[PDB]
Amino acid sequence: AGFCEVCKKLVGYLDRNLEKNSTKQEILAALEKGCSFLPDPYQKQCDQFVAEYEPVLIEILVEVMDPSFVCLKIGACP
Amino acid sequence: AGFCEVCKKLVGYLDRNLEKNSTKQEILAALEKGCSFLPDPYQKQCDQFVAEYEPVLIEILVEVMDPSFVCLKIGACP
Repeated sequence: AGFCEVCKKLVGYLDRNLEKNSTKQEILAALEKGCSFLPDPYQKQCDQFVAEYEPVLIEILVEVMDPSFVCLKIGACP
Repeated sequence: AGFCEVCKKLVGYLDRNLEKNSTKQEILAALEKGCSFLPDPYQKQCDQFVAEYEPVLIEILVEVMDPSFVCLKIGACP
């Protein structure tokens, strides 16, 4: 549950601002900008989470963007 | 280097606001209040760091409070 809430949060914003057919290159850009959009308290945690999981984030978010489920599959929410 | 900067930061504030002879019980209180004193971006990362390392934090900070060194010994700064 360590990175779970920030995961749900970061993937939440992606889902909410990205169309379900984006290319790898648009999910990358979004991910690398996504943390500055979360409330202040989460920023530094988020872009640490992003640095650790963004290969798998990209690999999965081309398929599905449900935040609740994406964080589960990647292991962030146990 | 994942929790390294926030470590140095959290231990930095302890060092700066706590006397070198505090009891376990005063370092606990301080630690469990210490994250809300770091800039906004670090809060959520900090109290995740604190939840993960506070047994060893307490165990060491009764000896030494040099932030640079404390984070090294506990493994946060590799």
